[PDB]
Amino acid sequence: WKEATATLFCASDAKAYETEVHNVWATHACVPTDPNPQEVVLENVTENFNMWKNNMVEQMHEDIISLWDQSLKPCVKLTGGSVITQACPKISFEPIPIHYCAPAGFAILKCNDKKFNGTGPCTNVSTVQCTHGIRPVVSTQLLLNGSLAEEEIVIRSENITDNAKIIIVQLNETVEINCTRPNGDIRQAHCNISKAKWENTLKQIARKLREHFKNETIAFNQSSGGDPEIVMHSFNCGGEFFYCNSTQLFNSTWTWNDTEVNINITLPCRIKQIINMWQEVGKAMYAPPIKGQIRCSSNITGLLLTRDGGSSTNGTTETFRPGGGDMRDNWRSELYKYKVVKIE
Amino acid sequence: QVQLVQSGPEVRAPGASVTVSCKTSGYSFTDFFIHWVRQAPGQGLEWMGWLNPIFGAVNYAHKYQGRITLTRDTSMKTAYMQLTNLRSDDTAVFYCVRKRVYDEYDWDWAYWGQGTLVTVSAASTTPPSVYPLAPGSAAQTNSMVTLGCLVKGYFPEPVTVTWNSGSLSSGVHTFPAVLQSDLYTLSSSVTVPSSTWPSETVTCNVAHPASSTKVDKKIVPRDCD
Amino acid sequence: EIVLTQSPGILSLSPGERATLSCRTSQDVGSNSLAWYQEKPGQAPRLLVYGASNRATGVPDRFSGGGSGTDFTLTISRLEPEDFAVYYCQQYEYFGRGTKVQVDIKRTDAAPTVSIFPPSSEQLTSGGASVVCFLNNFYPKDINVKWKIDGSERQNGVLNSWTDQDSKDSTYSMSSTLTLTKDEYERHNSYTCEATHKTSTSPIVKSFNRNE
Ligand SMILES: *[C@@H]1O[C@H](CO)[C@@H](O)[C@H](O)[C@H]1NC(C)=O
Ligand SMILES: *[C@@H]1O[C@H](CO)[C@@H](O)[C@H](O)[C@H]1NC(C)=O
Ligand SMILES: *[C@@H]1O[C@H](CO)[C@@H](O)[C@H](O)[C@H]1NC(C)=O
Ligand SMILES: *[C@@H]1O[C@H](CO)[C@@H](O)[C@H](O)[C@H]1NC(C)=O
Ligand SMILES: *[C@@H]1O[C@H](CO)[C@@H](O)[C@H](O)[C@H]1NC(C)=O
Ligand SMILES: *[C@@H]1O[C@H](CO)[C@@H](O)[C@H](O)[C@H]1NC(C)=O
Ligand SMILES: *[C@@H]1O[C@H](CO)[C@@H](O)[C@H](O)[C@H]1NC(C)=O
Ligand SMILES: *[C@@H]1O[C@H](CO)[C@@H](O)[C@H](O)[C@H]1NC(C)=O
Ligand SMILES: *[C@@H]1O[C@H](CO)[C@@H](O)[C@H](O)[C@H]1NC(C)=O
Repeated sequence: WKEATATLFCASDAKAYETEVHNVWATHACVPTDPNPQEVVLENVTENFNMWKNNMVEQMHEDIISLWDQSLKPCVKLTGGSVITQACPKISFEPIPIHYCAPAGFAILKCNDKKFNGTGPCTNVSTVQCTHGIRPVVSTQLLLNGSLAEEEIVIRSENITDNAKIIIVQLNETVEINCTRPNGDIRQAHCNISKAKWENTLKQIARKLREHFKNETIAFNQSSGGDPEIVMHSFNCGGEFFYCNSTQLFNSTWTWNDTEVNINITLPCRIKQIINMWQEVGKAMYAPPIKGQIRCSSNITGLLLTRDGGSSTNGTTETFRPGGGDMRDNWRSELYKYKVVKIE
Repeated sequence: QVQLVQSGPEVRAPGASVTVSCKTSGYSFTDFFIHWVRQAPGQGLEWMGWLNPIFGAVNYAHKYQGRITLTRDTSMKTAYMQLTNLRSDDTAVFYCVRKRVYDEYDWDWAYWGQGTLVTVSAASTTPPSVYPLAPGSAAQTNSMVTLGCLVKGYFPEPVTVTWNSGSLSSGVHTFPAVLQSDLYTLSSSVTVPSSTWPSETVTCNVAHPASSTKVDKKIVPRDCD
Repeated sequence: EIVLTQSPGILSLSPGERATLSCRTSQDVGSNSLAWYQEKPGQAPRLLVYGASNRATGVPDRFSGGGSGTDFTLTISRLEPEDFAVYYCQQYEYFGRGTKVQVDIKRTDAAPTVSIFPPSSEQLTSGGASVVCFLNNFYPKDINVKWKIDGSERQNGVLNSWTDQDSKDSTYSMSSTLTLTKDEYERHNSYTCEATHKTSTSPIVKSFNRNE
């Protein structure tokens, strides 16, 4: 099982007739899905995975960049000295699952350890031809519509004590997020999240974070700065770019005694037309929103966090703020289990 | 060649703000973090925060969180640091710094800026008084005699002290400046042969470029009665 | 947090000798994280060693870093005049408080040349009075100065300044200035400067009476 890089191909259940923009890309860039795929459980097998150096991530990144670049039509695009003006009609936008598959002569190894921390050896290993269907949801702060951990919440980081490195939280229970632009200001919207469900989730996340900072008070705090796409929970719903003030979800402290025990939490949101692109450095202006209700209820299955560094002058308290921005971490949260291996 | 060029030195009063720029050349600006390090006279190197040029992501050290703001201009490949509510002891040299190799460890800081000195003082540009230091009248004539020059109450640093237009350099001791009065004061001593002085002119040349000041003070024997 | 204790703080050595700088972290950090930096006044700090033992680009083989668990060592094999500076330990965003190596070419002990100067007449015209006292060309560097107005120890208003080792005679020098209001200066007579040094068991005293 020697590991090497290999050009992947995709499989999806896209509809050849759909105008939905993910369906159009997959129809001419992927192949049909194997209805009953094979999966061989390897025995007495131990291999080393490294989610932070996975070429599968870089390959999926090039795909979704290519998708978005030939799909979303901004009225004006500003890309380093160049400025483009074109027609900007509204599009049908709803991501579909995309499987990633090894070519002939290669395979994919899937790590089935349910407490796998992202790096190091794995003992319960499978081999598949393709990954599970991954929805390429472009978002920040919150990871939407992903796949859950199978037992407990898991904290993943290339080095957890290195504040320069992002932290990817993977939940084991979904937390709903219902976002509506009600059919005043046509750019005004909001997202409701269950107060009890979210606060109970923060309790369990703090405990998992507490394992790498034993004792220590765990704190969640709002973003420290940056462009609107990362200070606010940013995501795309029906082709429109939502920007939600997430302060209400990162404003709490938890000590080794706070882990010891309806109504919504509704964040104010804006639908922006002037967006800061994530694929390349540049600014794109889109048309004002469509008329009618703009509703999409997604599943929060992960969090992107950045820990504050420096000697805390209080004594001992770790502060975690919502991060994101590099969409490779979004694909990473789904591709951490897999690696490509040449059949040998 | 990776180059980090910072802005010039700044003087500010307590409570004022200061902004420092870091112009970047020699590499792809958006692929490396930019950190800022504070260097105080007796506090030796302190990390303040980093900015990720991909969007404007930042990480502020706890000690600075309320007082620091890190921004950037990717079009101009320039990072910025703003500090507010400057205190009397905030005088320091601030450095803009980058890591050694792309994609690798983030704290191996191989590329530094030249540094920006920020001086916090309530004082304004004040020229120095130059006072001569001569032996006490009798002048028990040994082989050599020590003269002196007192440069008192100037702002800001530095001053240059020469003896006899630089003709005398052997036996000269210009001492580091000290700070009281919210101003600076340094002393300097020259030791010449007793047959040299007061037989020949020994003058103390002081230059304060900040306040358009150049003074010469000849050392004369004290007269007493 | 991660505290980095650098020992010793001061390190006096002569060009040619070996300097062993210690750094101990509060936690295990592996063997490929800790970095060393060189700080010389007038220029930006310079990365010396990264990953505990890897020399940075442009640093000579005289600089060598070692250590693994919590004990790390920066070694300077022969120590050139360029190497006298202060060196900082680093892990993550955290720094040791530094360790300074100092130039100290060894020498025979030398007595200071004490010189006391009353306030000049020019300063007294402006309502000020400063009594300057120089202590020149002594060795070793360690020295202590006391001021005595009218036989009483005076501590307020004393400000000192020290030179580094002179690059020609391997000695040191110190300047002491006692600052007073012209009024308080005219209310006392004998101003004396007292220098305690390793060479003599009793202090070197220079003085002047304002009466003469
Ligand atoms: C994950 O666990 C392995 C050993 O099981 C360890 O080598 C690796 O450093 C861990 N990674 C973390 C804790 O991020
Ligand atoms: C999810 O994990 C938490 C702790 O990480 C645990 O308390 C909870 O019971 C788990 N939920 C399920 C459905 O397994
Ligand atoms: C969110 O919307 C779905 C239907 O779109 C509904 O079934 C669910 O109850 C809603 N939940 C909340 C919390 O609004
Ligand atoms: C959140 O961070 C701010 C600084 O941006 C700080 O002043 C505040 O105390 C923090 N709140 C917490 C940790 O609950
Ligand atoms: C989000 O709303 C809070 C008020 O709850 C406000 O303090 C904060 O500034 C807002 N965030 C942004 C990015 O405007
Ligand atoms: C954060 O929480 C505190 C107390 O829990 C509350 O008073 C405050 O309104 C919340 N929001 C902000 C922006 O501080
Ligand atoms: C929570 O939000 C949903 C829609 O997202 C709404 O139907 C429900 O009434 C809200 N809960 C409360 C208590 O208003
Ligand atoms: C998440 O999935 C639901 C169900 O298909 C969809 O309605 C919603 O738009 C998705 N959210 C995002 C951000 O793509
Ligand atoms: C994380 O960093 C610490 C300290 O630098 C180190 O001891 C540990 O080996 C690192 N872990 C990994 C998986 O790199």
